[PDB]
Amino acid sequence: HHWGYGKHNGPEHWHKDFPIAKGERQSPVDIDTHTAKYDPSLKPLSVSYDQATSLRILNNGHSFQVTFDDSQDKAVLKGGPLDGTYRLLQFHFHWGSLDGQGSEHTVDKKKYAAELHLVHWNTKYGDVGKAVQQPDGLAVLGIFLKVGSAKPGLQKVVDVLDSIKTEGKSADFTNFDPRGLLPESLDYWTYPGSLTTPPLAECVTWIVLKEPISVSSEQVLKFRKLNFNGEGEPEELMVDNWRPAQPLKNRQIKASFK
Ligand SMILES: CC(=O)[C@H]1CC[C@H]2[C@@H]3CC[C@@H]4C[C@H](OS(N)(=O)=O)CC[C@]4(C)[C@H]3CC[C@]12C
Ligand SMILES: [Zn+2]
Repeated sequence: HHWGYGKHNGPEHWHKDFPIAKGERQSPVDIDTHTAKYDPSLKPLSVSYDQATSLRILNNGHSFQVTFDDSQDKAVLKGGPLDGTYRLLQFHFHWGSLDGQGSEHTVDKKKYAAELHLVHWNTKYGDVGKAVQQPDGLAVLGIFLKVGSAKPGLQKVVDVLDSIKTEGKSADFTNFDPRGLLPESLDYWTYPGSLTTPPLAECVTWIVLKEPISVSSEQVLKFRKLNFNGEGEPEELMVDNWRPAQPLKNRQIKASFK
């Protein structure tokens, strides 16, 4: 029906409502590290998050998201494979029922426990609705999560998830600094792809960082207590909200590093 991640509405059904699901530049993909070409012409990623203004945290029935003020150039991505300036709209995660799955991208078929997406849109298109209709409209910065040591910068997020358990719930989430979610290295892979949920628009320049962040078992367990369902409905844990790897087709994954 309305799409989700279950047996009857999950990724293998999405093509019926969104035929671009079987398109030529779908995401995510497996990153085959030995086949990705080092591109010495790729520039360092420019991440400018000092003036970020977070606004709200929301359970959208498919993930939770932290939304930012994107009405000015306060939190922007540029350089790397990008032409121009991309404003941060929101970040969200994909995660598993257990630590051995949850990421959308894979690395030599390895699945991480979770994947963080920082979603940015190209200011030349003026708004994100316009940007998703363009092949260079969005840049999504993808960061893998493994389970081990706690990520201190994630704790303010984990501590409010009890307040947005079910679909539709939101809360004030001001003064959150997304720099606390970044790994040391900005070494990346890049390829042209898509949104990984409906409507699966082929509008994304993917930038996937090589270095995962570590989060604790206690932090990821709080993700797994969220609910896909709305408040009065049968409880269906929000887990395994990831789309599997899609055919690479006529695409090259480029590495910023040797
Ligand atoms: C159709 C439309 O209006 C677009 C504009 C911004 C898009 C959203 C941007 C933020 C994330 C990106 C996300 O893609 S991902 N997982 O590759 O980062 C798909 C869901 C969602 C909510 C997107 C859904 C479709 C949206 C609402
Ligand atoms: Zn995502």
